[PDB]
Amino acid sequence: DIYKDETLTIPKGVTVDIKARNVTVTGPRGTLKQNLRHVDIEMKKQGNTIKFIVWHGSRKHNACIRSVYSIINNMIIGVTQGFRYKMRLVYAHFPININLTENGTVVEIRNFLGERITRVIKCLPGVTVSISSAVKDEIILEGNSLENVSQSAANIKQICNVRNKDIRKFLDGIYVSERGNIE
Amino acid sequence: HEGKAALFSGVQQSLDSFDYMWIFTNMRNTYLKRIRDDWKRIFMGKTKVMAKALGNVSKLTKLLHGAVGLLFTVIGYFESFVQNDFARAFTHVIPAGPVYSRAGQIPLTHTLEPQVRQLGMPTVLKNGVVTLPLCTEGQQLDSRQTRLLKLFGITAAEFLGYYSKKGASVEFL
Amino acid sequence: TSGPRDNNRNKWAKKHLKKGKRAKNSNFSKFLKKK
Amino acid sequence: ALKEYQVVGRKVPTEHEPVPKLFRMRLFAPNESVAKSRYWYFLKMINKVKKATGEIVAINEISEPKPLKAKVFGIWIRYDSRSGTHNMYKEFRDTTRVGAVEAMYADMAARHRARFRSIRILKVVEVEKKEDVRRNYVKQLLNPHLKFPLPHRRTKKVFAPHRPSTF
Amino acid sequence: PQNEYIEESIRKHGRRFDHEERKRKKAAREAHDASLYAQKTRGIKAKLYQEKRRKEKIQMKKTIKQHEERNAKRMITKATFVKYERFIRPMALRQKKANVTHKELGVTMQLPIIGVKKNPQSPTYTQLGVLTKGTVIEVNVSELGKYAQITNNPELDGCVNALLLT
Amino acid sequence: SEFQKVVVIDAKGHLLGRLASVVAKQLLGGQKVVVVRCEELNISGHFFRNKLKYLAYLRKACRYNPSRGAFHFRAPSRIFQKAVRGMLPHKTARGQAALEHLQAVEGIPPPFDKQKRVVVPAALRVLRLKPGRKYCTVGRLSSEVGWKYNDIVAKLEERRKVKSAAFYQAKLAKQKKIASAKEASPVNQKLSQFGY
Amino acid sequence: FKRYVEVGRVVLVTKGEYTGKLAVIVDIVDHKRALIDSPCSEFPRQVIRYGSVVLTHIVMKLPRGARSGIVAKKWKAQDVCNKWASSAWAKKLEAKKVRSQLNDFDRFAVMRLKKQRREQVNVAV
RNA sequence: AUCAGAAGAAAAGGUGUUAGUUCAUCUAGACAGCAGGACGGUGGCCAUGGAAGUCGGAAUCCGCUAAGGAGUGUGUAA
RNA sequence: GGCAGUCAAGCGCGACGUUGCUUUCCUAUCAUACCGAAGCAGAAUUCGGUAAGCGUGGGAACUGAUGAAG
Repeated sequence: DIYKDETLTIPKGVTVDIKARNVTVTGPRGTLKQNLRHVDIEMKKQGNTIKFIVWHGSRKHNACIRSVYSIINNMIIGVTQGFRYKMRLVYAHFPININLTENGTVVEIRNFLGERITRVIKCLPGVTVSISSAVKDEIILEGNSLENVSQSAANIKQICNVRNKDIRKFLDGIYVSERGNIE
Repeated sequence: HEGKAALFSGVQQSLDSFDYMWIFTNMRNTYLKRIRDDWKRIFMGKTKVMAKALGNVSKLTKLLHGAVGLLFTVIGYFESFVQNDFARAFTHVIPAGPVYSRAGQIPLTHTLEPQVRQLGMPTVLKNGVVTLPLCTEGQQLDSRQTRLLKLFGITAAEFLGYYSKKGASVEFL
Repeated sequence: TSGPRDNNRNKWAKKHLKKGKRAKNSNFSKFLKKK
Repeated sequence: ALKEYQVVGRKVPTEHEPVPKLFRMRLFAPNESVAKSRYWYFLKMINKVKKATGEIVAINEISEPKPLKAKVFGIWIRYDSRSGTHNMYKEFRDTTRVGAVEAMYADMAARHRARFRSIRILKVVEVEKKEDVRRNYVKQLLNPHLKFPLPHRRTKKVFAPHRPSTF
Repeated sequence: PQNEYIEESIRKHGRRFDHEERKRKKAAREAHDASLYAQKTRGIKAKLYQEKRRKEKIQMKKTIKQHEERNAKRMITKATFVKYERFIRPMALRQKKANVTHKELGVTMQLPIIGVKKNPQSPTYTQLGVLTKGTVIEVNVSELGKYAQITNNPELDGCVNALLLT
Repeated sequence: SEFQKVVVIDAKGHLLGRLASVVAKQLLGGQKVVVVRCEELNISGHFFRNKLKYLAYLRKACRYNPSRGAFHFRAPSRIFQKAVRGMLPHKTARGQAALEHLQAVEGIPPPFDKQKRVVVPAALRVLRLKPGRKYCTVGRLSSEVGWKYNDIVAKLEERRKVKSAAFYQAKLAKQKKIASAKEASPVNQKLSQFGY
Repeated sequence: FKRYVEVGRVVLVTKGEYTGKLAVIVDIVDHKRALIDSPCSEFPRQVIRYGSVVLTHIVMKLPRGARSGIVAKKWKAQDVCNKWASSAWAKKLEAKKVRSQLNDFDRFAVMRLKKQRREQVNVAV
């Protein structure tokens, strides 16, 4: 074909700007900046919407068109509604210690199966994690950038990752159950 | 195509039915068959599909949408009797801790090993015993609540013209 | 044990160097810089 | 370049056959000495009249009556493969039947690496209706609201002073 | 360790907090994992993986056909059988029994060689009674005397796989 | 159309194997070529494309006195200087006399900061390469193989730009005065009919 | 700002025998060829490719595939000529065509011109 | 192309790619995506400690419909 | 793995199937590092993968010591 267009309506967020080849997406919760070098695609603004166009190309570039459409929409969800995820811990005999430091950025984790290894989980830039108080053994992490938020908890899931034991009997550990917006 | 043609041919004969001029959800398939059992039937197919085959019929084709069907058993039973059933996707409350499938009405089947894992809600199954609002009135029917109300005891669903042969007066009442 | 480029012997050392020797070295060069 | 040639011919008449039949071909040839050589090729495989029997009577060029009007050509090709079995139907959008078969050869030279004698074109018809065009990309250069930026831009004398605009 | 005295105990002890989400995602990832496993694999191990893949493709095609139908020095260096003996035949090289497969019965059964009727190589080979393909050999047919032609080359194979001439 | 006694070719945005062939002929032509910002050259193919094509060249040494083997140079300047060394008959007397006319350096030294920097329109990346292609930057590449001077030049070049930017505004403010004085000379507007 | 290939888009033949003549596109036939015409009768209607033409920013309203007189009829009404000349693009390219018919003595008279012009550096000090 | 490119292996594999050939349906609503229905004889007979469709062996019949497989696996000792 | 038989992808054979007996170098890891899978509670063990760096399956002028000179 000669055209491949997909447009998403811009919400009431503060900025849907794409100037200078960068995604400076600012909303009501805050401002987010991201590099727009995923692929040379036509980001065109039309009033209250931003149109993504891939004109006169093949599928190898056209398949990446929907990714930026999702990535901007993912940034739009963080700019407008944000992201708030809750991770649930499981303790059977030795409770796993957890200490939020640097406004919840430096997560001092210990006593995973009673181990003396000091597990320091440094949060990604722009995300704040906290121990949820409603449900025990629950950690609530929220932020604007969902990609940095999701990768941090996955890193937290990879922090106290069980090894050198049978996964069946040894089953208590760190898990993620709630993954949703901040609004 | 043939299946749609089979429903259009049957509806054509249902349009040529004797009387009772019937034009008639969240209930089960047994409820329709029981209604077919209480009828000397349960055959809807696709909405407006027969209208596409049929083509005051022009005004009736405009109103041809939704769940309708020709049958001959009636009018009082349709107006008064409405079958209670679980709805599709009141303020049902989630009982914390050890819960029962009857929402406390059991004078408590808490041994739901596979269903608790299939639920995904925040309920810890400590020592094999599950321990943690199911719904809210005035809000939309949540599918997760609909999955919860399927396990719960919430039957919150109560499941207009006479197209006569000589009259053919499809009233809008 | 471990090897030369072993991260296992180096990842815990960086956390071990946060406490222990680093502050004592800062306490060592403070009096050394004193005239 | 190419030039489409109308060719007709027959065999030598005998006492048994006082009037031989006449056979017309519309084929393509960069000059006329290859037309009257390709003509005896097709007619030998179909009518079995050899070169030592037949004779050639008339060669003429067919200039395109409307070279200024855009058209779309459906192209029937019998392609002689390494197994020697391919009937092919392909569409090209351009102005002239001379110009289509050049592009037909070029594409056929790329994807299927066909030579001169490996191709015997079967029939060329100016397809006209929009509902019969069976190609997605040919269809899209035919919608009234078409548009595109320029591709393959590049706007001696080495050592340019400033940066090219490339816009 | 498993189902006996572990599984029901695990039921009272609970499973992993994400035992189901990990399997389904891995199940969905397998549909794309087989392509790179077929692309990036090289060597004899790739062909071994392709051997089962070609078998699986053949197995599925036969199942698809069935489901559609369901929907509807002077020495003898060759093997022998046992002046005029100029060559030397080894005791290990000499063969006395042969896997005789009957033509009509199709019974591949090990039977002894009653004799060597004719060797197609040379009369001296027939005099020596060497084992070779296509040679006529006397075989006892009482437990089935009959002749047979060797359908397999016992030299490269090592076993006298012969078919009955009758 | 240039026969300068010295040319300075700023190399940001060029290709390696196409500039090294343009330059190699102008060296034999008699010019005196200086290639600045050699660190920001480009090569077709993604980051690992030339990376194993040069990590392979590191596996290639002599097997007699291995201090006599191939000298795998790691600087971004000598990466391209190697490229102009096989393009010339460097085993003759006209090759090794041509090579001393080429000065290939990284960054921009002050002896060439204050001079014109021509570019080659036949070797540029934004022209010769299809949009949305894989390309690697030499100075970003050779750092990963041993050229340990990346963080200094990226710091140094940043200072030169803002100084050159300050140079430009004073130059830009200069011709805005003559922009007025050009039309203020009345002879321009009635005697522009000689084309000017 | 980005310019496109339309129907009725004004272009400029940059590589050909009609190099520099303002022509207008008529019908788009492919991704590399097109239908192009100009009211100047010395420019016959023909199929220019995009490798030897340069777009122009000025666009003009025209249905598909008009005949040449109607191209001239729409050209004269929507006055593309002298609308092109208003631009600074035309000023250089036209002056390129005057500064190349300059003989020796006229290219010597411009020497006098810029000598009458150089001493005008008397400015607000 | 993570050294692509400037006969010996070769049968075959790719959720590799571009062009095509033959088939079907398709605003009587494509595919997908989601809501809901997805039933009664019946827990058919053997099979067994425990088999209700899903340890399992021949059938595997049916009333009902737009639909339900003595059942598609998950799953429970069932 | 070979012989005999039944099929049957397809173009008289036919594939996967079914029936009869018989110094140094190099990874292709032997341990150490790291993981994956397994009735893997733990220990211990098996299989598989990266991995030849170092240890414990194969291949076969060079280093010193002065020295002029932009």
